[PDB]
Amino acid sequence: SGNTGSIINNYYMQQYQNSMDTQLGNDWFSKLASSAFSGLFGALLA
Amino acid sequence: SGNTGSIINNYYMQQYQNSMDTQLGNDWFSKLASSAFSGLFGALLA
Amino acid sequence: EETTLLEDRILTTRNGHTTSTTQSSVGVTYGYATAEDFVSGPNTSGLETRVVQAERFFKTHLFDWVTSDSFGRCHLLELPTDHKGVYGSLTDSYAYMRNGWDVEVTAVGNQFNGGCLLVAMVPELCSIQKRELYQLTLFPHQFINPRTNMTAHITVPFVGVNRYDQYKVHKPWTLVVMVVAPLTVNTEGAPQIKVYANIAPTNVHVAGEFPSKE
Amino acid sequence: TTSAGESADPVTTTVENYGGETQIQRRQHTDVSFIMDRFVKVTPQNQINILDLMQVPSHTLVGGLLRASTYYFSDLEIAVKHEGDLTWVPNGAPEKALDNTTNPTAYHKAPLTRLALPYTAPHRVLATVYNGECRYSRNAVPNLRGDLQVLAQKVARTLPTSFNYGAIKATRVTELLYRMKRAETYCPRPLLAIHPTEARHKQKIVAPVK
Amino acid sequence: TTSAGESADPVTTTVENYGGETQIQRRQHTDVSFIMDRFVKVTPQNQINILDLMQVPSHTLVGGLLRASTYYFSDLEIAVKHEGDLTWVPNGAPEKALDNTTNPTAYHKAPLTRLALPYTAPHRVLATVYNGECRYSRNAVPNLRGDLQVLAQKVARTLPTSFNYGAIKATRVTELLYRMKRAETYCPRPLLAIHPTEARHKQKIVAPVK
Amino acid sequence: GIFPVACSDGYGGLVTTDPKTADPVYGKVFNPPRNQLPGRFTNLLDVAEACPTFLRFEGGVPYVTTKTDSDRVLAQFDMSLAAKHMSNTFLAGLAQYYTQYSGTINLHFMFTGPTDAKARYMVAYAPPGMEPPKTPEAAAHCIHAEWDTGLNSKFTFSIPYLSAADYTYTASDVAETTNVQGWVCLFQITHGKADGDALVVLASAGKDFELRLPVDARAE
Amino acid sequence: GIFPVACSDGYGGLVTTDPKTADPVYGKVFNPPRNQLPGRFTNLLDVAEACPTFLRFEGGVPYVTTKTDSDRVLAQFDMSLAAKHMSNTFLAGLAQYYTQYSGTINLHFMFTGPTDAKARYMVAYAPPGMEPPKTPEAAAHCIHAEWDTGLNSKFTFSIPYLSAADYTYTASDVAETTNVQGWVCLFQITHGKADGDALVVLASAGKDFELRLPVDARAE
Repeated sequence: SGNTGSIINNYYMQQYQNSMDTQLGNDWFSKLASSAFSGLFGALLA
Repeated sequence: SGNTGSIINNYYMQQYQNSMDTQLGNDWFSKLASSAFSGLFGALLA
Repeated sequence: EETTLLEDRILTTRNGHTTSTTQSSVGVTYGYATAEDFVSGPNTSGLETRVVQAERFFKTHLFDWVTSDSFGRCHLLELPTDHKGVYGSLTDSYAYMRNGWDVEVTAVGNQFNGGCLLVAMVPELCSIQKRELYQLTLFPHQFINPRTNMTAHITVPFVGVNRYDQYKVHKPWTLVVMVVAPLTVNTEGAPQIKVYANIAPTNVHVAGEFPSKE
Repeated sequence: TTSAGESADPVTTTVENYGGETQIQRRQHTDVSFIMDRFVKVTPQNQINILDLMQVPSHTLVGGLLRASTYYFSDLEIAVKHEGDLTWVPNGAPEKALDNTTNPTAYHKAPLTRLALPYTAPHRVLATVYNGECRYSRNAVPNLRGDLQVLAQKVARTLPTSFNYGAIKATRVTELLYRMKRAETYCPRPLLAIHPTEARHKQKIVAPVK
Repeated sequence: TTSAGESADPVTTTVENYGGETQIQRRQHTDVSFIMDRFVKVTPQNQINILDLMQVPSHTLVGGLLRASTYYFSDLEIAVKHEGDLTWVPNGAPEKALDNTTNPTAYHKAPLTRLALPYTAPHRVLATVYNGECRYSRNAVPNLRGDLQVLAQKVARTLPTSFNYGAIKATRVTELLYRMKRAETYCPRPLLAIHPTEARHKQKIVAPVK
Repeated sequence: GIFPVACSDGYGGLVTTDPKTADPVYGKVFNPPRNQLPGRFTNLLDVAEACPTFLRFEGGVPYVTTKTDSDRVLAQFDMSLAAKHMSNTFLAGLAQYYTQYSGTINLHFMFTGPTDAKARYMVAYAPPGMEPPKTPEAAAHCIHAEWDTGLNSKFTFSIPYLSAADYTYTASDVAETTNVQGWVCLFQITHGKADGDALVVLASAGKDFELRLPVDARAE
Repeated sequence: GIFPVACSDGYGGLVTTDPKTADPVYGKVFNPPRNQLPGRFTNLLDVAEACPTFLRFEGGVPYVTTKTDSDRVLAQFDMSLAAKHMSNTFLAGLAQYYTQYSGTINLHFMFTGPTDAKARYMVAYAPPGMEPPKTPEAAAHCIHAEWDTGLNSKFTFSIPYLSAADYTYTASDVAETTNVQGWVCLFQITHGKADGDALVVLASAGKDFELRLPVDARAE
């Protein structure tokens, strides 16, 4: 997903090539840049 | 099943890569650790 | 915004049995998140508890903004700081703690003053070179600019490499107030502006109760 | 547009405000995973090298951009030029473990060894900067108040001992490169260009031939 | 909880007894097959080496943990650094067979030879410890009774001749590593940490840079 | 027999940027949970848009003060990400690791004077090919905006990407087509008692700002 | 023609821990039957839970005898798997081959005095950050349990995993966050004629005890 560009699957298992992530129970700055006011606050003449 | 992590099958037959096991006719310590009393032997107040 | 010589941008914040009201509001800045992440993880083995009695405002003086302070004059306050109340007593009764911060900074002069203050909440502030002060807006912030407002309000969560902290050895947040444009007093402004913080810990959780000295 | 400058709410105008037209942008190159995922050379120690991303010089692309985050996560690749065999040991190992070959040891095969390593720290994330101590037996850290001067107490601090991806050791290690895999970055921090003496920073840029 | 201590029935309490909560555990690393399945170096004999797992030093991870079982099974991998060609012969072979190339012989290819070998002993399982003799022509073994002193008669015993994975021979073997494949362990036996002089055994653990 | 294979010359050496991954040696590790950590960013241009950083004016200050004389030029600098005025921005700090950009750069202007201090300002984009205007009147013929002070302290303006080529360089060499893109001109039309008051200016990336072609060139 | 292949630099050397298997040379062998052999274990933490081993107290004994004076501290040691008190346990013998652990460690206490010998004991977990309690009264404010003697000779107590990080180290260096986890405190409240009687203590792995990251570090 970074800079990798092989079209065939890894010979090794994912359990081996990378650490495995666990859960309990872009993101912020994407939401922040999308929320930006892009308008005009006056009244527009012409 | 130990420390092996290849996703494709072995080029050699299993008869060659490993000794073959025979039958006649975890296990104990798993059963032993599962059987452990985890409770309380009193009566619980509050 | 709203009306003649003074204003109705009017906010009342409540934290516990303490309230604070401003009539020159400008809104609150939420830093990095809108909620805390999970408070109950593996590292506390279910033994943690919330202590709602510490979630309330305490106050400290920060500095006096005067006409000789130049761009880049800062005042840092590392958080947590000395608290002689129930939050402060938690840090001596429990080994591990976590809480976010609801921060309110005041700079009251009047609307005939000029100049501008940036207030910001920086994590892990160990050093800041002069040139980096041009990028302090990277952090959760708000300005205080006399012609508009006298209050800044930033609400920030707990952050850290670890889910619960030991505050006797690590300070996750530093409040920084920075002068971006020097104070002008002209004939009618306040001769100087004292800057005060009103801070509330939010969501305080403690784990790992200490012995006493008995 | 006019707005309330004190707010901190981002305001992004467009050239449409005076009759232009916003174009499409392809931002694949400023994606954190992609840009962090290239090797960067470090100056190695003769023999024991602890794998610590804060070793990559702050001016490099990966050092520049890694320091622009407070907390980060990644797996790691290293490529190492070394004499003898290379042993790696996880985060938390005794340093004398570096001499035992059951720990991941790679036998010399010219010209270099490239290894995929897991994140092994005991923390959910690591930090480029940390305002505190990991040694216990001390006296409590002060609650500093004051201006920038107050921050000079902290300069003799080393990042916690747990902030590493283990360590490697070989008879001589000659070259070491790190490459961050699957990188995540949280809480931006300052990124500084060179400060010019002149109105514009000028450099010889790569141009045709004669 | 209270229980009858004399019983030997395992009693496992949890932090729930005083309001905590038991977490999930991922125990993939203390699985016998996985942990036994890594190479470990042995000090080789110049030429003939009989393949005997009890040759791996007792302090190593694989020696430590192999001696914590009474009976075991596995297949084997070896990697060998050698001059000439390497011949291996199964359990039960005459030692002069080590010189005949129809027996599995590997021709020298730099830097080393790694081979998958089957379990060949005549026993369903092998043992790290065996309280008896394999030579017949003797007098019967005593039925010892007494305290620990009585066990000193047994020190001159070598493990039965059938307890091996064959033997290998090359002109010079310089390095030999074993790796247990598909390992099974039965009847745990003591596993000893280092005994500290002090209250805590302290070691330099791998820490950042400066 | 076995599969025949041509081991090819020219292929196989380590490349520091290549699309391939190393062979793993230490399996099965499970990380501590890190889901829902605050403050994640994905794309460096998300934070370049959402967080403007300050420009630098003579004296090493983020503002221009309103002058009170006949010179109405408050600032004039090269539309270059390598400008001295831009050199402490997050945008210039990002741009140095890329060889080309495209799109909109936004300037923000905040008035910092008292309530009885009033002013009217103009920002104009002067494109290359003739000398940048010295007067608001000459500047009127450029793409420009004018605004004054009031309730709202901030005005934001998009500098347009106008060039012959589709991309231009982030680095500069000597004044050429590919590396100077003209000037931005900040003028003061007039003021009413704003003598000495600061206007502070910031810059952020526009909605179609784009950086491409990573480069490492020593530098920070 | 034939299939072209890039033989890659950096790949191919022997690694002592790698995920790959050797080429076989001696086929077709069939083993003696070994199904249903007694005593198999799969997971070393199965036997670390099911079989507690003895702690070590001063003198090289698995017990503490009830003292009869004003000092009520029966034992106090570092919550470390590298403690001297833990050094003959199966748990410390396993832990040395791993760099990190998590979870519960259980202590077992067995009274060994005659029937007319009675006592009341307290075990408390003292977390790091201040000095461990010297008195049952100071210790009352810790997570603690108290019990007395009767029919049932054994009491078992779970030491909780409480730390900032999610894992902590099995080895120790110098007192830090990652390697000392506070103290366990064993007190005697009182006794009735138990003078000289031994309480013997054992430790076993709790239900969520976890060891990760194998390491070989000389040692046994």
